[PDB]
Amino acid sequence: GMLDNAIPQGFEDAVELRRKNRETVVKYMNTKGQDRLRRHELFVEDGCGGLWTTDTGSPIVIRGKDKLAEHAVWSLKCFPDWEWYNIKVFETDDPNHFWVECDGHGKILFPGYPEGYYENHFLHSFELDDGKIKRNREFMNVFQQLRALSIPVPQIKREGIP
Amino acid sequence: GFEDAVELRRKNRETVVKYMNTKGQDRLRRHELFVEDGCGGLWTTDTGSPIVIRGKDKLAEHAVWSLKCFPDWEWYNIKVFETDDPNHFWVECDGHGKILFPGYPEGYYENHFLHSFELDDGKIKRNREFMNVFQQLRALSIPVPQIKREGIPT
Repeated sequence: GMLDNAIPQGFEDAVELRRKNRETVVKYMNTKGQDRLRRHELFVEDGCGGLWTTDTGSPIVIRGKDKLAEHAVWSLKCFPDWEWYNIKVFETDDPNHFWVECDGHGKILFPGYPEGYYENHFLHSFELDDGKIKRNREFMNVFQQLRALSIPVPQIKREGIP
Repeated sequence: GFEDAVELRRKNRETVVKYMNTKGQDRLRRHELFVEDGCGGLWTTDTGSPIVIRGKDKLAEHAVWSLKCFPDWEWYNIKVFETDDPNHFWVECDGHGKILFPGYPEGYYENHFLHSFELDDGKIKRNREFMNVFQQLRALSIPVPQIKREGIPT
């Protein structure tokens, strides 16, 4: 609240590692367009990433820099103009773990589905090792993607909810 | 001073932990952790508009509905993240229990959650839940669409 205006933000441990790690997270979140083809360079060699909120229940994980590089090509194909916005970066008490809350939007071109426009809200988890990403996990609202793919959305009635 | 950040963060963390540990009939009093103007609800919904439960009164009344529809609900595998803001926390966890929604067969519901908490001097201003909506469809015996991601490298 208003009496907290002068309370210092951030953490006093591992400050150089925190700065380094944060710089990488920010760099990742700011990566758009053609720079997406080199985003894998922010990762450790056996780093991984992917989608943690899926239709199967299991994460869809892309493993290792080579596969991350290949995935960037698929990503630029299916989300050609994708951009994150309303980005908020959270440091945590772990200097190697960050969370990012944001929105993201762009054209969606998945083969077998009609072209759409895709809008979603995201939480991103980043785990790092000395300035490089070990793992990035995306969490989003799966019905926003169904919409953008023109897949009918199942509706849940919550009868009696206040 | 950082000592003020530290005490605030510690007090807030205790309230977040108390919330996450609240189960059974204590769910009826979980609203006591909030400011009067406190809010809660679900930010990953079928409409894309959050289900917002505003005010301590409405939070108390929602708890009754919650205990009816999710009678044995427990959070587990709870991972609490402090942030650079002493008043903001994230919690990653799992959650599970029976689901009893009118109009659907009784089911078993498991899901993976992110919780956002914003606090003021040890009291919760806002909780926001984020989860995998498909898991709730599965629990309610609603068929889940399969999204084909042709050519995805993994």
